Formats: sequence, C-alpha cells, structure tokens
Amino acid sequence: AIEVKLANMEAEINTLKSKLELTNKLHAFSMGKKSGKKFFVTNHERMPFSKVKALCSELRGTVAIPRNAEENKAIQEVAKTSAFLGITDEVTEGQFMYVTGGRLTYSNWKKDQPDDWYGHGLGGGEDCVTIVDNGLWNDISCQASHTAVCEFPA
Amino acid sequence: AIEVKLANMEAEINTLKSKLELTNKLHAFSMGKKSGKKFFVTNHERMPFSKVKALCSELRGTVAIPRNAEENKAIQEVAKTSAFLGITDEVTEGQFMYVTGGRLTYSNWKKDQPDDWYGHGLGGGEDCVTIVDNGLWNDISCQASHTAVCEFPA
Amino acid sequence: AIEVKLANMEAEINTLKSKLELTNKLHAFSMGKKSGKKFFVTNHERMPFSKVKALCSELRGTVAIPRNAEENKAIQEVAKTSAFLGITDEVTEGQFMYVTGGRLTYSNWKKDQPDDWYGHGLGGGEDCVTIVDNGLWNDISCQASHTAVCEFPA
Ligand SMILES: CC(=O)N[C@@H]1[C@@H](O)[C@@H](O)[C@@H](CO)O[C@H]1O
Ligand SMILES: CC(=O)N[C@@H]1[C@@H](O)[C@@H](O)[C@@H](CO)O[C@H]1O
Ligand SMILES: CC(=O)N[C@@H]1[C@@H](O)[C@@H](O)[C@@H](CO)O[C@H]1O
Ligand SMILES: [Ca+2]
Ligand SMILES: [Ca+2]
Ligand SMILES: [Ca+2]
Ligand SMILES: [Ca+2]
Ligand SMILES: [Ca+2]
Ligand SMILES: [Ca+2]
Ligand SMILES: [Ca+2]
Ligand SMILES: [Ca+2]
Ligand SMILES: [Ca+2]
Ligand SMILES: [Cl-]
Ligand SMILES: [Cl-]
Repeated sequence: AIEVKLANMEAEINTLKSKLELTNKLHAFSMGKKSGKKFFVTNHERMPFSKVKALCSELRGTVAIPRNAEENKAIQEVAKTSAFLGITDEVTEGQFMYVTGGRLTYSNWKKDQPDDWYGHGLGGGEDCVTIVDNGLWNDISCQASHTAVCEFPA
Repeated sequence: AIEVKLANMEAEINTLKSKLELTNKLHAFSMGKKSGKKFFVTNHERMPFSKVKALCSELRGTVAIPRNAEENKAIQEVAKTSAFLGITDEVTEGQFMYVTGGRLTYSNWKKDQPDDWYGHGLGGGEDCVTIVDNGLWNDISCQASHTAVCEFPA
Repeated sequence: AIEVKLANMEAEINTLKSKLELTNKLHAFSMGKKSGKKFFVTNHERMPFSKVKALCSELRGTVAIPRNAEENKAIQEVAKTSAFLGITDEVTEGQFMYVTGGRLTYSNWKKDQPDDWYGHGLGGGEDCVTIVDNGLWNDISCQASHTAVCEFPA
C-alpha cells in the first residue's frame, strides 16, 4: 500500500532530521561551544570587514559580538589574533552600532581607543573594531584585513 | 506519477543517508579519530559529573573511559586539564566501576589515591574520578566541576 | 491526502538537503577552509600510501596535492610532519604523476631527491612522495607510514 510506504518514509525522514541535529550538536561541541552559550568559530582567515560580513552570512551566522567579559574572552581565545567584531560607526562617526542593530553597550577599549585614526594610509578614519590579542579592543580601518570569527546562537 | 514520485523520494532519502554518513566520517576524521579506534572529544567546559554524563548521553557518546595506557594518554591529550572519567564508586564505596558497567581492568591512580576525602567541603566523600594533567587518576567529589570529555566507539 | 503528503515530503527532503549543505559549509570553515581555496584535513594518523588513498577516497576526497607554493604551504601547515602527497612514479620509474592523472607541473624537491633509494630495506625503491617538515619533498617507499592528509575541492 502506497500509504504504508509513505508513512515508513516519513519515519525515515524524521530519523534523518534527528541524526543531522545530532551531527550539528557534536560539531558545535567539538568546536568549543559551551552549554547555553553562543558558539564562536573561525577559519583563521584574515580579510576586510566586508568579506567577514559576507562569509558569516553565508554560514547563516553573524560577525562575532562580545556583550560581556565572558563572551569577550571566548572570542579572544577562538581568534587567537586580531579579529573584527560586528560593531561599527560607519554611518555616524563616534556612534558605534552592532551589525545586528543597537548602540554599543559593553566595550573593552584599549586606553586611548577609539581614536578614529586617519594616518593608516588606507583612506578614511577607523570605523571598525577589532579585539586584539590581549582581549582589548581597538578601532581600525574597515578596509584592513583581520581574522574572520562568526557567531551562532546559544 | 504518484508511484514514480514515491520511488524517487526513496532514492532521495537513501542518497541523503549516505551523504550524512559521509559527513559524520569526515567530521570524526577532522576530530582526530584514528582508524578502527575509539575517539575522545571535548568542548573544554568544566561541569559536575552529572552534567558530563547527560551531555555525552545527548551526543550519543559516553564519559571517557581509559581501558589502557594508550587511551589514557589520548584522553589527557584531548582534555589538557583535569577531566572526569566514566568510573565511579557510587554504587559501593571503595569499589570503582565503569559507568558502562563492570569492574576496572586498568587503573592509573595517583599515589595515595583513591582516598574518598571529605575535607573538600562539598559534602560527602569522593565517588568520581578525574584524570589529572599528567595522566594519573584522583578520586574527587562528583559535585566538583571538571572537563567534559566524551568517547565515541571505534 | 496522498498527494499533499508527497508534496510535503518533497519539501521536507529539500529542507534537509539545504541544512546538510549548510552543515558541510560550516564544517569546512571550522576546519580552516579558506574562501575559494581547496582544503586539506588530517586526523594525524600515519599509514602506508595505499591506506591513505583508500581513506581519502572513502571521504570523497583525494590524497593532498600541492600545485603551487601556497597550497604546498597549506598542506605543510595542516600536516605539521612528513605526509604523503598524491604523487608517485609507480607507473613509470622516474616519471612522477599525480594519482589524479598527469605529469607534475609543480615540484618542490629537497636537494638530491628524488633518488629511488633501495637502502630502506622495505623492498623496491621509492615510488611515493612525502612533504617533509620544511615543505620540501622526498621520495619514499609507498610501504612506509606517513601522515594521511586529504584534499577537498575549492
Ligand atoms: C593595531 C593598533 O593598535 N593600531 C592603532 C591604530 O588603530 C591607531 O589607534 C594608532 C594611533 O596612533 O595607534 C595604533 O596602535
Ligand atoms: C585535586 C586533588 O588532587 N585533590 C585531592 C583530593 O581528592 C584529596 O585526595 C585530598 C586528600 O588530602 O588531596 C587532594 O590533593
Ligand atoms: C626520510 C628521508 O629523508 N629518507 C631519505 C630516503 O628517501 C633516501 O633518499 C636516503 C638516501 O640515502 O636518504 C634518506 O634520508
Ligand atoms: Ca568615520
Ligand atoms: Ca570611527
Ligand atoms: Ca584606533
Ligand atoms: Ca533529484
Ligand atoms: Ca568513594
Ligand atoms: Ca582523592
Ligand atoms: Ca513538518
Ligand atoms: Ca621511484
Ligand atoms: Ca628519497
Ligand atoms: Cl562524590
Ligand atoms: Cl615504493
């Protein structure tokens, strides 16, 4: 009976959907995702901010955004090098916004940062933000190439 | 049409099964799984034994258990810090057993361990086991938080 | 009812295909795949050449093959020790060919190599090639055990 075959096939599909969910949980776990916390991951490739945005979007994620000390340390450890954060004041100078919307709240600026430097020689000031090796932040040219770190929901 | 469509769906489902199996194989390989050998994975999160057990269970794995010096070495390599092992004397004080059942066939106890110590203030003695930095074992409170290391079959 | 169910099943299968593709993209990213570049992966296990071939084949990949300095560097960094490349002169002594077919177009041989040395006592000369610690190449016995590094398309 076609109905029986259809029913058995629906069961197979459900089994596969659960298997894939497990595959995703195992991968996240293997990559360091902590229980109930956002998942941060990188391919260790350095690229301009525009590229990071496109890459994370393709993966259905967003550019890493630290919203507290814990998340900051987590991203720092993942990146292990200067990486772009999803924060920018491209629109209005001095008004840093999350790529996901909203004005900047938590921050971990290095002393004297942000300074919107123009002397880097790339044109424009510094409208992007990078978390440096020590975990502190520094505004940088969005044209510069820093590590791509994407984040996925908790 | 209906029957031809249903027949294609079977092929679609079968093909997806094979692709997901291949995905799992590649993932195990990327996580360092050696041919015909079980493998260990961690997200580097520290939590109480009960949480590790539930977490590994959810991944269809088990809390890491060393059956020989090689596996013990592999687990410490994966963990990097003190991690719980799937061995406890919760059923009968003094008699350590595998969470998977049965008595120990291999041990690597640290000198003067196990000691079922109470001075840790967590209440009760020590019924769980952790592999320490240098591969040796120590019994610790199951309430204590140590690294979660899951094991997957060979 | 039957046709609506078949239509939903087609939709379920397509969503599953879509999610698996996303899972594969995320996995490659997490394993260091650089944008538009072929990627190399290893489980850090050492084995004879025939085993590496069988293994990478099972993963629907191929034994790593550098076609230029950049790829050679990438493989070197992934393996971090001597590893077999998909290059051999088994078909015609002295003529190194890619396992994927065709004569070498890029080479990075160490000084005095290849030498089809017999002194290893394994039998036969040296018909396989490994990339050594510094990125240079040496022909070695296909029967020797070196790191398995698989390659997947860009
Ligand atoms: C990597 C880094 O910190 N770069 C900063 C640059 O952004 C700008 O602030 C400049 C001002 O002199 O100082 C540099 O140290
Ligand atoms: C982490 C560790 O080793 N803890 C042990 C504890 O389990 C208990 O054995 C105590 C006895 O005095 O000694 C401690 O060093
Ligand atoms: C691992 C390695 O480099 N082996 C080489 C071997 O292939 C052969 O060339 C021999 C010549 O005497 O030298 C060895 O060092
Ligand atoms: Ca500006
Ligand atoms: Ca600015
Ligand atoms: Ca700055
Ligand atoms: Ca089709
Ligand atoms: Ca005890
Ligand atoms: Ca103890
Ligand atoms: Ca549904
Ligand atoms: Ca030869
Ligand atoms: Ca040689
Ligand atoms: Cl206990
Ligand atoms: Cl040979």
